[PDB]
Amino acid sequence: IELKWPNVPEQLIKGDKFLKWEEGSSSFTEILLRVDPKGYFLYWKIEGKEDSQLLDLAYLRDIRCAKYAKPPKDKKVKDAGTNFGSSNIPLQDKCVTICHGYNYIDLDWIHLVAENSSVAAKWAEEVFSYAYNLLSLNKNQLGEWEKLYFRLTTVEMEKNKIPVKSIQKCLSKDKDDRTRVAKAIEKIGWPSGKNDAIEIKAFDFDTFFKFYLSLLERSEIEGIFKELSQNKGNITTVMFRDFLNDMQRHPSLHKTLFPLYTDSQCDALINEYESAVNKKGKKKGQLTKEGLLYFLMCEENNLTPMHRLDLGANMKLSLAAYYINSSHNTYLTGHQLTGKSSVEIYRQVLLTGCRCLELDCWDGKDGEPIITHGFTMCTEVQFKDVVHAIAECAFKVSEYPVILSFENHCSVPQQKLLAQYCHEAFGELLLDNPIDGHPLKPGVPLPTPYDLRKKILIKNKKILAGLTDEEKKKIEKEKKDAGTAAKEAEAAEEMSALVNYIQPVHFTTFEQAQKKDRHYEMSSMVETQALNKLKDNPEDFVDYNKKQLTRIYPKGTRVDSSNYVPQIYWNAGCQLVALNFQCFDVAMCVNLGVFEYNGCSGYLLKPEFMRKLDKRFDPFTESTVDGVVAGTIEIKIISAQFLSDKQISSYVEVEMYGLPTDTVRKKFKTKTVNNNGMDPYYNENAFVFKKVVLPDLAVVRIIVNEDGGKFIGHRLMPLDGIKPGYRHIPLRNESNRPLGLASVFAHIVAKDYVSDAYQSAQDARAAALCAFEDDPDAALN
Ligand SMILES: [Ca+2]
Repeated sequence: IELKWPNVPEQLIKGDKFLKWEEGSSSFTEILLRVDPKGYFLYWKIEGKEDSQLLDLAYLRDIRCAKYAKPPKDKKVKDAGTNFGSSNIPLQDKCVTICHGYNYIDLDWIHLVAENSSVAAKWAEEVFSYAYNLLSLNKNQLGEWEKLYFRLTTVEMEKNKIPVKSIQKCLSKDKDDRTRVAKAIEKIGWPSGKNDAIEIKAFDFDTFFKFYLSLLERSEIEGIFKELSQNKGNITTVMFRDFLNDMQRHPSLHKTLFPLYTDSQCDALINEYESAVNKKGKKKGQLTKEGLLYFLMCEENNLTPMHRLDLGANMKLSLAAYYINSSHNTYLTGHQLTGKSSVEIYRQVLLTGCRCLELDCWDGKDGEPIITHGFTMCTEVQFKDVVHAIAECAFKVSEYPVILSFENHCSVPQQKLLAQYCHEAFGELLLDNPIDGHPLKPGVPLPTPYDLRKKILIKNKKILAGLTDEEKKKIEKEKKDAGTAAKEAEAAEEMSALVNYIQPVHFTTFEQAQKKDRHYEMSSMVETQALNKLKDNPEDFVDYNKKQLTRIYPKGTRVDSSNYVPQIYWNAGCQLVALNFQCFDVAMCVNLGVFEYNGCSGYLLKPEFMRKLDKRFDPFTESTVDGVVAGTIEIKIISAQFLSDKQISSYVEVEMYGLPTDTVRKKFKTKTVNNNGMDPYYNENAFVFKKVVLPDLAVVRIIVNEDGGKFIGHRLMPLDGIKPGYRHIPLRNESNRPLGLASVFAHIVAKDYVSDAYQSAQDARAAALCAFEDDPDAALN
């Protein structure tokens, strides 16, 4: 597993000097910029003053330097920066721009100037790597608690002392919950007062964990401990092995690829855990209550299967074998018709890992091409600027190929500039000719993502009478739902010559595509088109997608930039299922959580039975698929930790997305706990997903909400490689960045299913598609 934890060099911990300025301002400030040893926060002291400002790197979006940073325009700021550090180097080259945001749409900015270009570059490289470090982004609750510990030990610390009010501000805003913190501190034996500070020397992380035990009443652990220990007192080495090997492990998981824990191994771990927790009383091969609870919070119990999280999938199959992360009308930050168009958005969407972007290209009124949603009140941006942005961020987070979907409406003259600008901005990254071994001829499979790393492919145009009347009308409806994409400019040679493996063609019939046998010909279908084909011949659609690429996009009537649940189209094997990244609904939340895995590359390999040429498959099946083994899943939502700093009322919800017959929404919801943002104890009877026809396509999602139905957090767990047992589940926001301490504690059952044992073809299928709606019972009408 090639993933590593952050490694912050002494230079950054000790810190470097910068000047900080703000846009639309005459003045500035010199600061000492710093990172904590674990690499979780940027922090600096605003001079001769109280405290330290902080940026939580979990929400850092990008840090940039040199040519990609924003230099100051105000005269007297410019002056400062030139004479700051070394006067040799041009100001541009000392500049560092940081953008952050709890979500990637509403951003905040930080502008800085360093002493030379190396410092700039170093912070730029280092900080980024910390923010996008996957292990840090998937750390278990003990990790987040440590994160808090490091905040208090570096940022909040004043003269080697940790103020109590800082410990309070971090954990609560409510008065009673703050007094809970007070009393908890007192139990430990620390100073308890509003105005006290704890000496650093007394403030070790192990006692800071006893603080956790004192603060929260994790009553769950009593019964868990009694289950495993029974009347035998403490959990022996042998008991704990069986616990790890039976309950905490999937019965299907391959014994030799994933070897069982051993007596000797468990001994080592019990020792680690009892050292953190017991010290004075630790015994060789004996695990106490607090030892066990520690484990359940520690990295070894992390729900994330590192093997699936790492970039470990086979990258060496045809492109058509992959689910590819896709964006629709990338340029829009908001509403479809009144919304703003952005250059920045292209950066952000790429930085999430997204691989397929869209560029609606329109003729600009001064000779220079623009991007916008044509004939609407949306704003316009410059095409030249957009492609330079694309090139900048195309391969920061993923080495694997980007596909640019072009809606071309330009004049022949302006199209020559599109082409030229692509060459200018992309230089060597632009794939303007096929590669060896994959000529554009019939029978030849597409290249592999591995073959096409650090390349950018262009999807532009290159240079059915006889129907029934209801078909004609169904087609007219498709065409208008296509919006502006329905009619495009004809291709100019200078543009057509850049297209190769991704040639969009006007899809006709399925039999047509396999007779032509042209793996490089693809089809971009508006959702209305897709649903038609999907309902008519679903199996044929699955087979089509084994060799060729299907892109799917939102119908025009979704003016709010609403999204469909992508599992509808992934079920058919559609690779480029494009979404509106500016809208954080269920669909988008699901998308971002799914594409985290596989080193967050934007690529996920389809399940095997979907790539096998000879095998027929019906995504609308309700009985089991031959070869593929069905499963049962049981989720028992027990409690939550640190949902909020205020005393909220919350409930938890659990949904599943995948095949129609496996998709469940608005069915499972816990009792509501009132007035407790800290340790609400739901204790809900398990939620059973009895028959999961096809787990490899299925994901499960835990959602936590405030009483009024306001979003608090969520977590996504694909069934392919899910870990059962008691697990801590740290919640994430909608952009799939962590909330931090906010977590859920659940018991998971994952195993193989074992049993005891009209309507029109497409009416039945259309009915199945309601499972995906936000209101499955009512939408079924
Ligand atoms: Ca469009």
